[PDB]
Amino acid sequence: GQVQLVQSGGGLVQAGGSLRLSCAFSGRTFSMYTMGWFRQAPGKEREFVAANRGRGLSPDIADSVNGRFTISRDNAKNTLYLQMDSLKPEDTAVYYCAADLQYGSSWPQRSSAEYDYWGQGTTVTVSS
Repeated sequence: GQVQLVQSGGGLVQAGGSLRLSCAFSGRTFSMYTMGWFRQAPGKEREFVAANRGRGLSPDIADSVNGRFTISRDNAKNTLYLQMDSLKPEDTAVYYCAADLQYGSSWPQRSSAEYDYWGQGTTVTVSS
């Protein structure tokens, strides 16, 4: 078995608006993966945003987006979402989803070097 993550969504959006990003999972046993979102703004390093390890467990959300961004997974469609509300220009970045096999890893998991599969990235720009 392989894992493949396919991202959809993204665009140019005005501050205070709202977007939802999608990350489709392809492979076996969605539920054995921690799923996460990372972002990389121009110039800076990859930054942790949010992660989810399964339906009935609390997410791990970065301080910078707590109260604005929410993460959820759809088990029916094997899809990870990132709902971005109250967008700010500082949210401008390329957004990546990633998967971490839970066996042999740990929770919470904010280190990008510990994730094992990555989506292709989604560009989100927030204008004033």
